[PDB]
Amino acid sequence: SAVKALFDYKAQREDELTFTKSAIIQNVEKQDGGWWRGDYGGKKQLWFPSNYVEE
Amino acid sequence: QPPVPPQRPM
Repeated sequence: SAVKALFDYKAQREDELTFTKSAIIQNVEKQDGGWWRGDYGGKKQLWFPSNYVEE
Repeated sequence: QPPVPPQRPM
């Protein structure tokens, strides 16, 4: 459900999260393809790279 | 040393 960022990530497209290292991303929906959806920073269920986070 | 995001297709 929640994950923690290992590195800063900056949204490159409208449908992506932006977060800083150590951030807690919530309500994570895992799927195939190396990107998951989650909640952070007022954005809901947007994409982020799964290799950016640990659980 | 940040990982490469798997590049997204159009």
